[PDB]
Order: sequence, then C-alpha cells, then structure tokens
Amino acid sequence: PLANVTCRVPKARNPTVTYGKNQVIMLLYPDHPTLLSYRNMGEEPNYQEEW
Amino acid sequence: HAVTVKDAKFIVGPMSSAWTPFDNKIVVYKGDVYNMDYPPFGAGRPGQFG
Repeated sequence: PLANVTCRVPKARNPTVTYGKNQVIMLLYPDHPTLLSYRNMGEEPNYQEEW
Repeated sequence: HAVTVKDAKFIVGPMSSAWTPFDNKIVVYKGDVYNMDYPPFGAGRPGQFG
C-alpha cells in the first residue's frame, strides 16, 4: 500500500561569495541541475527562478 | 644568432613587436594553457583552484 515517508536529499556545495556596493556576486559550480531562487524582504518581493 | 647555409650567413630578427599572448601568471593542463590569476602558494581557498 501507499504510505507517507521521508526522502533524503543532498545539499549543493556553497558558492564563492563576494560582496560589493549594494550587490552580491555568486560563482555557482553545480554537479547536477540545481535550482536558484531569490526574493526581496520588503513590500515588492519580485520572485525569480532559474535552473 | 647567425646561421650559415650554403656559405651564406643568415641573421633573423629582431622582432618588431615584443607582444606575447601569455600574461605574467599562467596555468597549464595537458595541452591547454590558460591566462589565470591563480592564488599564491599557501593562500588557497576551499572549493576553488588551489
């Protein structure tokens, strides 16, 4: 029968992060297709997603 | 540097341009050369080249 279980998923390696004047730079090195998503923590979130 | 072939002295150069495609720091892997600004010896970071 069908039963609800727990699936173990891996966490992608931490990217090379460098800070700048009101901007963030990330050097992404994926081993497999990894999803990147970002949003603002204010009134306008403006969600953007990319594989 | 003079080279004598059939009793004739040959002098080649000097080159008009001192230009080279390589920078002051290069990286070589098998048959490929990359103009890289690699980290110095004893200053490498985790997950990065070096």
